[PDB]
Amino acid sequence: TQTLLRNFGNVYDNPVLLDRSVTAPVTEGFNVVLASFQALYLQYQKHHFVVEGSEFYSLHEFFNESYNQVQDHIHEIGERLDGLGGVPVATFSKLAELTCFEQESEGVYSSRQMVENDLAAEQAIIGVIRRQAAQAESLGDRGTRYLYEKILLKTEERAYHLSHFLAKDSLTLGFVQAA
Amino acid sequence: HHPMAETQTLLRNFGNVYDNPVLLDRSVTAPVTEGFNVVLASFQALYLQYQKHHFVVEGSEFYSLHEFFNESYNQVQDHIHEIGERLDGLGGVPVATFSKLAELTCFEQESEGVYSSRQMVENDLAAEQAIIGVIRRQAAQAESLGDRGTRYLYEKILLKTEERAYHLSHFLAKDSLTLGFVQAA
Amino acid sequence: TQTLLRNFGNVYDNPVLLDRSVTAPVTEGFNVVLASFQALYLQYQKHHFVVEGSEFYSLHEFFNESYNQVQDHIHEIGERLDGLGGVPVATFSKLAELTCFEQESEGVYSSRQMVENDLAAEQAIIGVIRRQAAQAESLGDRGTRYLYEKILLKTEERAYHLSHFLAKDSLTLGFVQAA
Amino acid sequence: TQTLLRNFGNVYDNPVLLDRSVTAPVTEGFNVVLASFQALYLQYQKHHFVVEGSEFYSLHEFFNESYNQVQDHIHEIGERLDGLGGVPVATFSKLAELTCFEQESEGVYSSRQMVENDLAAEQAIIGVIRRQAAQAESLGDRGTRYLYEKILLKTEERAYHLSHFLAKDSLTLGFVQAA
Amino acid sequence: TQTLLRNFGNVYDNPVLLDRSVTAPVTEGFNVVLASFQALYLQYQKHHFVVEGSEFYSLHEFFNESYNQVQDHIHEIGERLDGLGGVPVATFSKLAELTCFEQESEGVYSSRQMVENDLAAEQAIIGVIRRQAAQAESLGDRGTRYLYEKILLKTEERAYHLSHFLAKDSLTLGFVQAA
Amino acid sequence: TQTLLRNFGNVYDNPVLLDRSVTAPVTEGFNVVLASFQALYLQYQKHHFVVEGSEFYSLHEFFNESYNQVQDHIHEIGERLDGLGGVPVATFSKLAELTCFEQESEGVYSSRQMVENDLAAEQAIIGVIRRQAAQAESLGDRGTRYLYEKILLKTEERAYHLSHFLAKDSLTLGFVQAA
Amino acid sequence: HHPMAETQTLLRNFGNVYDNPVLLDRSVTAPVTEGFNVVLASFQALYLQYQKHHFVVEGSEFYSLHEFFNESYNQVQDHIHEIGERLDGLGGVPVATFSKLAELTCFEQESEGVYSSRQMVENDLAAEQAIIGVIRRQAAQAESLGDRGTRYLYEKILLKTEERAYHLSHFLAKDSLTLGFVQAA
Amino acid sequence: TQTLLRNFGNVYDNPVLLDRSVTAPVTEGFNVVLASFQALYLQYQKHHFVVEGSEFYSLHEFFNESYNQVQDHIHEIGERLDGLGGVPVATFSKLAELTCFEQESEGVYSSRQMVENDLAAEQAIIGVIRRQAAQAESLGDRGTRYLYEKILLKTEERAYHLSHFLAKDSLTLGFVQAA
Amino acid sequence: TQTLLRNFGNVYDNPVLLDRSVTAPVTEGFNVVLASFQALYLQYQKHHFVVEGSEFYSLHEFFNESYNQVQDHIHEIGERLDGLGGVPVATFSKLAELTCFEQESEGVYSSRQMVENDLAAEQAIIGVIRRQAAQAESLGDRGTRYLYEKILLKTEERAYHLSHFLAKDSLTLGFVQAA
Amino acid sequence: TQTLLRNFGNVYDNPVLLDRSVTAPVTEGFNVVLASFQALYLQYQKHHFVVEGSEFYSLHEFFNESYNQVQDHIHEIGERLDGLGGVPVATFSKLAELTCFEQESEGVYSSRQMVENDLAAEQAIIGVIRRQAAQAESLGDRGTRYLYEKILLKTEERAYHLSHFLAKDSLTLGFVQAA
Amino acid sequence: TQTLLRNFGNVYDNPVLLDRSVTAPVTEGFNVVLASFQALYLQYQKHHFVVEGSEFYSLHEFFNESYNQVQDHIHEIGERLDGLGGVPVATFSKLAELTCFEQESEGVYSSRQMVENDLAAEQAIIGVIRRQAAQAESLGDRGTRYLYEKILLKTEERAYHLSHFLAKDSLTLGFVQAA
Repeated sequence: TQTLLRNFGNVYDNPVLLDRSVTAPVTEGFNVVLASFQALYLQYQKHHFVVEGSEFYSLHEFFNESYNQVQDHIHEIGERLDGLGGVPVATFSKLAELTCFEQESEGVYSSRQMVENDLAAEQAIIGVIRRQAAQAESLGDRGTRYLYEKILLKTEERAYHLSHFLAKDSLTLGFVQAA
Repeated sequence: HHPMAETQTLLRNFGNVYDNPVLLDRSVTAPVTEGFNVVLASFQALYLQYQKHHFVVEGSEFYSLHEFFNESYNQVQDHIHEIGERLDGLGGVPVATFSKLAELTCFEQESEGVYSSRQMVENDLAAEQAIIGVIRRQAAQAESLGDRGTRYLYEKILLKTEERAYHLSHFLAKDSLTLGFVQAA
Repeated sequence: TQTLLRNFGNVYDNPVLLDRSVTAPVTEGFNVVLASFQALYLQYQKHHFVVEGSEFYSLHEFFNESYNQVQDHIHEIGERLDGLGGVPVATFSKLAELTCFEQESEGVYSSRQMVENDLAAEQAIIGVIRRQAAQAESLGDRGTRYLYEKILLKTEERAYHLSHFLAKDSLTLGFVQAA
Repeated sequence: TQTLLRNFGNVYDNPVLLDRSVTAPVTEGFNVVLASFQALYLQYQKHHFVVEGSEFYSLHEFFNESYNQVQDHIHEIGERLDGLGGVPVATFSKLAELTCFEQESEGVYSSRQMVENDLAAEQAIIGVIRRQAAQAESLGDRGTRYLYEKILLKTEERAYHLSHFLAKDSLTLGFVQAA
Repeated sequence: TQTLLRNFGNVYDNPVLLDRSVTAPVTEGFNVVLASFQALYLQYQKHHFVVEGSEFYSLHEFFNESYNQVQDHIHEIGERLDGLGGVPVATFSKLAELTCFEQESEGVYSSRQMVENDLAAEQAIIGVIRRQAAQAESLGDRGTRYLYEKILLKTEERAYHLSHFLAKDSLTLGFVQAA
Repeated sequence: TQTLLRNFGNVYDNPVLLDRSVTAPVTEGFNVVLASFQALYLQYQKHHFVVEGSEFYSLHEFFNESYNQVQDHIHEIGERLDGLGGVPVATFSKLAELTCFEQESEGVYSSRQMVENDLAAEQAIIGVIRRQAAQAESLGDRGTRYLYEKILLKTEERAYHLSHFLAKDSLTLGFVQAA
Repeated sequence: HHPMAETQTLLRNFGNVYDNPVLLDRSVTAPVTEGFNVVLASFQALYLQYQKHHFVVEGSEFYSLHEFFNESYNQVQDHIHEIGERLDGLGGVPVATFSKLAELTCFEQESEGVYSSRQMVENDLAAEQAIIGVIRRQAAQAESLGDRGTRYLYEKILLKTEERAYHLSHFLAKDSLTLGFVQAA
Repeated sequence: TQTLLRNFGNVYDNPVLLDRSVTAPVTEGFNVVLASFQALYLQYQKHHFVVEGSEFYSLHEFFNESYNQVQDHIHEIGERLDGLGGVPVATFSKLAELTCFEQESEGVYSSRQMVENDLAAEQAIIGVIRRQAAQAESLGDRGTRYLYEKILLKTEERAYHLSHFLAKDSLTLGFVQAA
Repeated sequence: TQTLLRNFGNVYDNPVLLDRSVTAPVTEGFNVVLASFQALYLQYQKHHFVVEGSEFYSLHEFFNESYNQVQDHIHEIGERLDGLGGVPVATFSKLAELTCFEQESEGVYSSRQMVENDLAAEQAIIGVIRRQAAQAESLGDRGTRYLYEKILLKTEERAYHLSHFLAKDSLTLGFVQAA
Repeated sequence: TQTLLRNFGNVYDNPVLLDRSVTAPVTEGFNVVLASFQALYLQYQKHHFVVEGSEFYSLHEFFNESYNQVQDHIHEIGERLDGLGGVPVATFSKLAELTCFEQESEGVYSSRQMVENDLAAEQAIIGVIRRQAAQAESLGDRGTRYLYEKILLKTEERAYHLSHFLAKDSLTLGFVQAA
Repeated sequence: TQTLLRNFGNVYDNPVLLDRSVTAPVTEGFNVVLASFQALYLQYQKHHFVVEGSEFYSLHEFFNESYNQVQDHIHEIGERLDGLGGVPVATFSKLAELTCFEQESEGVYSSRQMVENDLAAEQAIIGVIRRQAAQAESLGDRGTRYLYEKILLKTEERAYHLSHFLAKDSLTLGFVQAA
């Protein structure tokens, strides 16, 4: 709140011998992924707060595990983005601009809708991560490629879990009428 | 389909208060949950700002500041968790979208870009102070309305928030071990 | 160093002063129980991997706890079996021959069917453990009798839990059509 | 044990935006590696139970550590194989069909022969993991490639340790007759 | 060192509703097992201090684990013996009188002889524990019978381990001359 | 508080292959022991709250350790009682009916009276446990017999400790007038 | 130099209140911090006394008393830490010298020498009671002045202090297992 | 607060076979060191409360570590002083009389002045400890000599750290004007 | 492998460059201290088992802490004694010969007598440790001197505690008849 | 047993099926990276010992964290290097020959110079690790490539931190003269 | 790498009231011991990496424990040397100059030769530590003397353990031909 030292959207020097021709696209991509994960952190946390119904106890725990993991991804991305000379996004307006998926609207939806929304979000992020990992590989930034692969594996795992929640099976099918 | 047709069907609508299981009247839970959403949004703003500061702080005292900013946004996250759970418990609908968070926060986030460590600490202190003001107002309201649990929760959070403000103030004080061998302004 | 030192199916010396007339049938029985628990470990672990649907999170956890406990039983049995001069079973073909229940067929079944299959397996094993405990008692091998009783109690406990999963009650009965 | 939902040998849908042209070969390969590791888990565990003689205390511990680590590999593989829409192997007969090495025969061998057998098993598995990692890389499954590399490093480490046990050196050479 | 309250060799009252016809023989037996375990604790500890040579690191650890476990047996026995109204043995002379095996003579023996001596000691103790467990069972002292069975299983396990150390196998047989 | 599914006093099915001719008397006995332990939990907890005087600090801690242990017994009994098809007691009136000892009257008694009351309670429970263990043994329910023996040993140990508190010895006898 | 020349230069002067970062007026922070210094001094006195008792207690119940006195002075140390940090945060200057501590404590420390275990426990109880009185007064003051964080902090400390008083009272009660076989007075 | 049993300044009996010609000077010295450490505990704690400015976070932590360590020294000294028959100092007035350095005056000084004051205090205490250690050695109280040496090493280490804080170096010298 | 390799009472080689003229008397003394601590371990443990009456809970705990600490001393002494080329004592007869105090006679004494007996034992051991520390110092074995001083301080501390138990003070003096 | 078994500079057998044409250059490179990290471990540790001045507390901690992390890298590299049939460097002279950066000269430099020197060292090592990772990839040694990428990411992270320490910002700029 | 503040080989001021007539020889000696321990750390670590053969598992662990302990000695020495105003050695060339033993040559030796080399190194270090402790004592630096005695005891312990590994005893002597 006064005199800027470094401007958002510019890439500055780094101490790890990468050219700014590498760090500019790499940090731009990191900001997209950071914004997307902030959007997803907020959404999972909302889901944690509001989920109700017969399986809410397990969903409540899963949503908490999930936003904690997303928070870890955020921490690793922000630290590396800054390390490489980038300026990390932090304002609501810019986060909204950069996120690769649109957050769930305000209000409370069903547990199935929440899980669907989280899965579509993870899928959007998977797409971006794969693109950014390929770019890092091509540009010779192994550290970034490896970091993205670690995060990708965890992200794919969350998607697996979400898919499991949505599957059309239940112990109740033994004594309730199927659709 | 028609633009006004409902895809994704809402159960609770934002801005409205629903039933609660703890025998509090809506005359209590409506203002209490409205206030919780302001505090929630403000703490989300501050979490993001402290975390930004954690990422970007540099210079001669950055190691201590880096750790302090991490501790601080972790604590703010704990406040957020307690508020959101109770807000929902009382029948309210917690805010979660970037646009509404920006509308409800009681202070304006630091602009994009990187500022000095002193400016960052000043910005965090001004944010904590804004939040202190709202928490005191909301705690008094909860007291007057008979919501003891909310009043107590706010007092727990207030004490931690005041503590962060004390630390921020200490970082800003015009003293340093370096004064023994550098030229004072 | 290339030749067999002990042959499967024979009992050798033991250092705990038990007659080979005791250790032969005791270790033969341990091998049946070992094989049965390997079969069940594999089945629980499969169930852990594939279970899906509305209660999958709790079932996923339960199946993991269960195969970890079964693995502990296997460890205790194998160590004691060798200690008593027996040769423990370890090949796929012989495990299939000795197991007291037939593994679930390859493919994926419903969560209710998986739970039913695990319960039937635990019940087969309970039967064998009771017979082997009685034998150890009769033959004067207190240590084996006691070990089996410890394992029996845990095995009975898993059966209780499985039966709870199968019971025809749910929170959903308040708002879904029964039958 | 009644109505199959999904058939072994088929690949189904996944939630991580991979084409079945990728997930079919990847999950087929995972099932070979899963079966191989189950064979090795059983063999290491056998070795833990039966190893004896002057260095048995160290070997006993090493074999325990090793089958625990192999069990972790199995858990990771099974979870991912299922996530990608595959059906994991779990029956004795199919495991025997798919394993890339032949288990040690029933009976007890010498400590040196057990260690040689475990080393040959790790080496077979190393070969398959390398082929499957190269495949994952070529097909664009970074998550799978990365997971295999993590597992490869640990597997290579076990091979190093087995090789060290076999080396023709001992403190006893100071006072016993060398061959 | 002045005025005795209770005399060694007498059984006094107990608070667990057992007749002195039961507690007299039970506590007499506990004192034999207590003395035997004190003898074995001292012997294992000696072995821990003095064991040397090519496998001493493993033997050193094993002997430490073993005397720690024996100390736990002693604690349980002494507490129960006192609870049942008995007076526990504690003097060197009486311990020597009651132990069911003769301690290793002063001096240092070879590692193989130390292990043989510990095995013979465990075997003597196994015999007494079995007789005392049978007695407790016949007299209706279930608590005592159960405690002995717990201790028996651990004692048998130590005997298995000692037997494994003595087995005529070694990795060194690949490159040293066998007798 | 509306429509009963299962009635108190009836035994239902179990999944561990025991006949209802076994589980009826076994679960009836478990309810007596459960009620008795609830009575004792409440009494120990009261004693924890109200004990005062020169040794209150140690007594306060002992009473807390004791009711925590009794709570563990309760947990194990209730779970098994339900597992075997029984319906566990939980109302104040029925607990009062089934307890094998009468709770201390309301009010605060001396520390010695409290300890005496707890000892008489443990002694009542010991009697019932031994009877129920014998029954389980006779009826072939090994798991129940073993569970009771574990609990019996802990219960006897509490009785030993209580007896120790009551003994007519004190460090104060060196400088206070004896009765 | 002249005796009135300043060697070691003071930044804050004892007895005065400076700025705080938590939006409380000096009309609040002056009496609040004055009271905190009394409570701080009183707890330092009690820490020293409990620790003395820990060192010197002997006799038939000394093992339990020894442990209790240790637990107690550790807890008092925690109270001291919370008070001192908040006192400074609010702009006050915490007392630390032996002379001023002796002036401000709300009870008189036990005299040098060794007393009986009963007398030691009586002295500790009387000290806790003095401190309970001051804490209740200071909590009421904080409430009336609108310093919720201070009021809450004092209530946390009060509950622990009351708990120590309950335990002390229990040690003093005229009951013992020995009454079954020794002559009552 | 009534009838003294033992008087301050007198030395009483001890149970460790030291003559009162030893314990009188040893305990007198322990009281000087105890008083000095209480003075320093209070001063470090004050510094913890009041330190502010650009390095306050590290200083705040250091001052807390330091007064915790001083508290440990106090505990060891008081226990041993009493053990040897001495009466430990505890009143503000007597502490002020016996401390070997004068506490910082009331008020808040600069961080550099605080660190200087703490260093001068540690230096005073080092002097006394060395004198008292030499005395203990001369008088044959090895335990006291050893205790003082343990405390001396920690005290010297605090002095090293304080000296490091005061040194005329800073990362800021790269971009601020030197004096 | 059956014959003695080292004889009791003789010193053998050491690897720490100490003359056998040092290690002979040092290890002879270690054996006296070892035997004395074995005697005290047994005595404290007896006291732990049998102590009863109004303060038994605290005494029970103290005796356990004490014999655990004595066991640590024994471990350090035995290891160092062997390290220096000595042969550690381990038989009942030789332990009785070397202990520097006579064990409490069989039977049960009062709590005050037990505490008095433990104090007399600690005092005997303090005497020997001081003599052996002085010897090690004179002979140039710093390591032994230091080890003894560590043990001495803990031993003195136990003596302090024992003397506190014996002091003629009690909370009960407020309401029982003195003398 | 006195003669060299393997010569430095030669590669020997490996058990992971890699051609010696791979393991020779891979292990040669590991030795350069090992030597470079030993040089850096020593330098960071020196910096830890000697750093002083206004920010020394944070720098002291950072240097410790850093050399602990470097030590972990050394451990992983040395183990793998030996595993692949290489001989690891360990002598001062050869370490000096192989390190990819020159250690700071003896004596003490300013905190800013120490940090600059550590940054230059990390940057030299980053260069070598990237070259060696690329080589491992090209030669088909995935495990080595992956290990290097893990180490690279941690090494890049230390470089980020060092550069943060060096940045021309401070809280002191608010009240000291710039330039 | 620019402007020295302090020169190697000079002693500067200290804050613990020791004359430079004391700190000069003390810090010179600390640098010899520091260099010797760095040499030994590197040698033990090498041995950890390369040890192989029938007892390698135990030796591998022992060497790891040993270099970890040596690293702790180094940390303590460097911190104290700096505290006393000395400049610690850190370059390969100077370390080689100051070490009191010559490192093992590059290459791999047998396990027995490695253990012999480590023992000779410990023995060289024991000699220097004893001389430096005597010096510290004579010069009045109690802190330094005490620190050396702590380190001496651990160093002697490592020498005991190495000696035990070298002893001409093995379990294998029961079935292999002795030289």
